[PDB]
Order: sequence, then structure tokens, then C-alpha cells
Amino acid sequence: MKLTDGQIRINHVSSEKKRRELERAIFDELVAVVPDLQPQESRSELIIYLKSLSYLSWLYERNEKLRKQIIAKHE
Amino acid sequence: DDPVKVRKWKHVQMEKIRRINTKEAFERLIKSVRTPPKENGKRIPKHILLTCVMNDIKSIRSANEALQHILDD
DNA sequence: GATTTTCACATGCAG
DNA sequence: CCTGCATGTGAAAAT
Repeated sequence: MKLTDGQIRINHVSSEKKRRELERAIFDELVAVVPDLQPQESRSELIIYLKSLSYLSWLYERNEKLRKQIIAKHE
Repeated sequence: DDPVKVRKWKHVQMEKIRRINTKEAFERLIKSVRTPPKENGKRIPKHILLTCVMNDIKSIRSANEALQHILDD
């Protein structure tokens, strides 16, 4: 049967709420795994994204540095 | 004049500017992340993209640890 | 078609 | 007072 206005409205609210709760959980995972990202920053999207990108860049840089060191230990 | 309405206006626009700057930071982040190919030309929701971020972080940490053990052998 | 999901928005309010 | 984050909702994209 056709959903009533009230049923449509709260389905809308809950769908939004669940997705925000989903995003926030990932924010908390990023706080946990990004050294320089602090729990106080766990709901500041701009800072999460910038510090995550910085961490990615450093991780790739480290990867380069190690590969060269192996290529060096084999001379 | 009405400083109250000006302050209301400024807060509205500065929220929209915060959203713009947040979106720019997000797009910069996502351009450096292995993301799924757009099947059927359908947008990828932010939270799916965020999972790709977490995956890439974990994936490269591991690779680096594996590289570290090789360097210690 | 109707419903779900997502994005963007204007606003309330803690600190 | 200011701002940064939280909320439900309009409109649009996806299902």
C-alpha cells in the first residue's frame, strides 16, 4: 500500500541518520589509524580529509624510501 | 543597517563556504585513492569513497611492513 | 510509476 | 558575539 506522508518523512530522517552514523564510524577509524589525526578532530571533515591525504602521501613516500634501501642492500 | 540580519547572512554564506572548502579537500583526497570504476555512470556515495580511503591506508601500511622485514633480512 | 538514498542547505546552539 | 558541528528537510540521483 502507498506510504503515508508521516511514513515517508521518518523513513527519510532515518535514512539520513543512518548514513551520518556510518560516516562518523569511518571518521573514528581514520582518527585511530592516522597518527596526526586527534579524537578532538573526529567530526571536522575538512581536517580529517587533509590529514588523511597527508598520511597517504607519507606512506607512499616511506614505501619509495624502503624500496630504494632494498635496491641498495643488493647494491 | 540591522547588524542582526547581516550576521545571519554572514553565517549562512560562511557555512556554504565551509562546505565548499570541505568538498575541495575531499576531492583532493579521493583523487589519490584507488576508487572503483564508475559502473553505469552512477555516482559513488561519500561513505563508499571513505571506505576506499581506509582500505588504501591499511593496504600501504602492510606493504611497508612487508618491505621493512625484507630490509631486515 | 514509488521508494530509497544521497547531497546540500539554512538553522540552532555549545563552547 | 562567533564558529564549528548537528539536525531535518527539499530536491535530485539511484534503485
